[PDB]
Amino acid sequence: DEIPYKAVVNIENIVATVTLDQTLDLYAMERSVPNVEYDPDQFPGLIFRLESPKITSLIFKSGKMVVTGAKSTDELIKAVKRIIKTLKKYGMQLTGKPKIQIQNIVASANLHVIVNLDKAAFLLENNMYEPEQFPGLIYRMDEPRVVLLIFSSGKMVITGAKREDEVHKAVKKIFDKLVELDCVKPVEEEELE
Amino acid sequence: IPDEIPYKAVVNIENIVATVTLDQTLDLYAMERSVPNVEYDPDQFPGLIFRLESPKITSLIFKSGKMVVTGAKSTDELIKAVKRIIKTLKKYGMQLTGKPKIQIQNIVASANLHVIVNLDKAAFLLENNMYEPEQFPGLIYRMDEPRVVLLIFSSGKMVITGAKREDEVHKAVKKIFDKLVELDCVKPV
Repeated sequence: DEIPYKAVVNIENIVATVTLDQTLDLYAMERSVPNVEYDPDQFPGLIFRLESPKITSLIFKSGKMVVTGAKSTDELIKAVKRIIKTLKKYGMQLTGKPKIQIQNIVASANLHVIVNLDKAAFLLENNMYEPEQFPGLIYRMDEPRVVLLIFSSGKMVITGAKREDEVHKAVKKIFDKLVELDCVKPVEEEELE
Repeated sequence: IPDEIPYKAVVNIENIVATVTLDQTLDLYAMERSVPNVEYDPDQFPGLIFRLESPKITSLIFKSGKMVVTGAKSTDELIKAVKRIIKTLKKYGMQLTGKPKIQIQNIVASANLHVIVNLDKAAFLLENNMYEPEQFPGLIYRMDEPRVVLLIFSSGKMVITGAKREDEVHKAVKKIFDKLVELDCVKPV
């Protein structure tokens, strides 16, 4: 019988960059914007936190802003607009539309099958499976360019992708390779009698 | 005036995975019957499993003559293991052409940086990394030169995988350590 694809992908976090194309005086911004933090002796950027959704924005003197916490593109965009609106309400001006670039997407997946890591470790290429050091199998994938953490339970962590379709491509790819190498057991399905 | 933070990391090789090319196709069914205490069940795994004790070494032998040897924690260890394995393969009938070449496929190492690492700060100052504690407690760094993956914990403990030479392992550790110091992300214990 053929093992059906039942993997479920969940985006855990997106890290993106927003260029405000202008130099910024963070001391001035900290004083102007309420409840933000700026201590250059501890961290070079001004820390702007948004609540529900939980989002953190790190603002650098170069005008580069790093936004972390969003779990979807829509969420990311709303957060950026929310952040920009505030910075505006308290003083900064924008010459043009800031561009948003995704730097990394961290996602999790559930393959819904048990993975034989001991077996996969010697039939897959480019990986680490040293259970006494890390409980999962680490696979450095080239296309797409991501790193995978794969656990015997079928749970996985995918990092390195900049687009959601790359995340999904990597999951289906390792799943298909694991099935091909006969390294998975679909325990959620009934068994041969 | 800040004290200098000298390099004090200690690296330890945890495992080496290597391949040994016996130059010949092999009948694993025959090898399993001839060599005592080995395992071959092609319905479960394509290679014959040959395990050594003291030190614990596992050798996977495929029909192509390719042999994967795992378990050794040093180059010397690796060599002694390969000689022992080939030795008994011969003691039981395998005719060995010439000198089999040995190729390191991966080295897994650990290191103690001996400094406390601020993962939250390094996460946003370094590139190529993941730090999502809910998914994995350490920071994962994909390095290009050498081509290795680093797992870094706030305690200073590290895991290094992907290298094929011991000097690459040391280079990687020194490199990330120097980067962390430059970004002011480490503190003395």
